[PDB]
Amino acid sequence: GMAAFSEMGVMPEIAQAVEEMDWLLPTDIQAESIPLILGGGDVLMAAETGSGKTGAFSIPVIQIVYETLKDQSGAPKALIVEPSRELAEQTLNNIKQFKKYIDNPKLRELLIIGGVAARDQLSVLENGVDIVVGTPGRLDDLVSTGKLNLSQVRFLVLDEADGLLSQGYSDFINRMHNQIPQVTSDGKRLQVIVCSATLHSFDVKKLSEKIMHFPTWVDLSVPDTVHHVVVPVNPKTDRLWERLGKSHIRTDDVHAKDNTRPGANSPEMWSEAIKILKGEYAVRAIKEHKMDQAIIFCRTKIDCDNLEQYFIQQGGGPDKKGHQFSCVCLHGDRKPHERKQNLERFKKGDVRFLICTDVAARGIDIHGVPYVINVTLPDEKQNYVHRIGRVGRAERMGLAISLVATEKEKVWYHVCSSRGKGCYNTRLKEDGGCTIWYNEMQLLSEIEEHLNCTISQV
Ligand SMILES: Nc1ncnc2c1ncn2[C@@H]1O[C@H](COP(=O)(O)OP(=O)(O)O)[C@@H](O)[C@H]1O
Ligand SMILES: [Mg+2]
Ligand SMILES: [Zn+2]
Repeated sequence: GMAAFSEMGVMPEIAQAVEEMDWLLPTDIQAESIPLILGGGDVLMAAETGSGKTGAFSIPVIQIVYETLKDQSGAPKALIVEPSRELAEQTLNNIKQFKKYIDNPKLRELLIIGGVAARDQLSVLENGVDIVVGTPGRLDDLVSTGKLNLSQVRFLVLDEADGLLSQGYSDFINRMHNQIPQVTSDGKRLQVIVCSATLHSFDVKKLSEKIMHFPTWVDLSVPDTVHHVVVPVNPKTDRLWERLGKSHIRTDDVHAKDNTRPGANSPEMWSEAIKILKGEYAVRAIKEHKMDQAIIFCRTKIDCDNLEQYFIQQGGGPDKKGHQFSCVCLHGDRKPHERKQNLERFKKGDVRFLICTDVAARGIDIHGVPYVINVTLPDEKQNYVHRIGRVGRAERMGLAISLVATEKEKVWYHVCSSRGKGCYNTRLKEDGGCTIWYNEMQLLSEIEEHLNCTISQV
C-alpha cells in the first residue's frame, strides 16, 4: 500500500494519493528510479511501454517542486515534455492526483498543447505556475515569443525521447537545455530525466551525452557508463601491411614456414596481414586518443610479450615511467612475484598500459579505467562483458576499442603435453597440430547477439 512508496522516501501525503489511484506497489522501474530521482542525480529510464516510467517521475516531481517552494516567483520549477496531446493529458492527470494532499503551499500545474487558446494558457502563465506539461510545438512557440519563463526550472524531463528525436525535436531539446541555467539560485544543479521505450538507441545515447550530467541508467548487462567500438581490421581494404616489409610488430610466427609475401593470395597471407595491422592499429589508437591509462587484452602470453616489445620500439616499455607507450605484462610465463609488482606499478600510474590475458585478469581486480583495447576478441562471449566491465568511473565515461579482423586468422591453440614450451607444430588441431582457424567476425556476432544489439564501427 502507501507504505511501499513512503519506504522509498516519498512524502506520505503523496504516497496516500498514489494508493488512492490504485497504484498499490511500485513497478520494478519505479522501485529503482524514484530513490535516484529523489537523490537529485540525472536519470535515464530505458524500458518497454507500460513498465511505469512516466509514473516514476510523476510521483517524485511533486515532492521536489514542493521542497523548493518550502525553502524559498511565478516561474515554473519543473518542465515535462511529451510527444502527444494524449501523453501530455495522462501525464497531467497523474500530477493533478498525486499533488491532491499537499497544502502550505498548494502547487499550480498547467497543460500547454495545440488546440486550446493561448489566452487560456497565458492567463494561467502571467499569474503563477510551478509545474508545466506540454508538447514541443507550443512549448517552442510560447518560449520563443518571450511568454514561457525557464530561468528557475530545476527539473527537466524529456518523456518518450526516442519518439521526440525521431519526431525531429532534437534542435528544440538542445535550445531548452542551453536556456535553462545549469545551476539554480539554491546553488543546486539542474536535474534532467530522459525516458525511452528503446534501449541501446544511438540517438538517445548522444542526447544523454549532450544534455545529462553522469546520468544513472535504469533497465528492467552493458554498464552504459561505457562507450565501446569495433575497428574492423580488413587487410583487403587497408594495404598498409604490404608497405612496411619488416618495420612491423613481431607476429606469433604461426606463418614462419608460410609464404605471406604479397602475391601469395592465400588465407595464410591474409592472416599474417591481420597480425601485422593489429600492431599498427594498436599504436595509432593509443596515439589518437592520447590514452593516460588502459588495460590491453591479448589472446596469448606471447601476444602480450610481442606487443610490449613493439611498445618498446615506440619509446615505451616497462622502463620508460610515464611515456605514451609505458607498459607492463601480466600472464602465466611471468613469475608470480613480478606480476604483483607489475600490477602495483600500473595502479601507481608508473606505466600507462597493463597488457594481460583473460586468464591473468581473473586474478586482477581493477575498475574505473578510461580505456580498454581488445587486440583479439575472447573465445567465450561472456568475457567481453567482464573485459568492458573494467572501464568507466561514474565521473568519466570509459571506452573499449576492439580490433576485429574481417578474415579468418590462423592462431596457436596447443594440445601438446609441453603446454606451449618448445612446440611449433603449425598443423591444425584436426590434423594433429597446435593451431586453429579463428573467426573473429563470428565471435563479434555471438557477442552482439548476447547483448541483443549492435556495436558502433570505425
Ligand atoms: N505502481 C503502479 N501500480 C499500478 N498501475 C500502475 C502503476 N504505475 C503505473 N501504473 C499504470 O500502468 C500504466 C503504465 O504506466 P506509465 O507510467 O504510463 O508507464 P510507461 O511510462 O512506462 O509507459 C498506466 O496506465 C499507469 O497508470
Ligand atoms: Mg509514458
Ligand atoms: Zn603445441
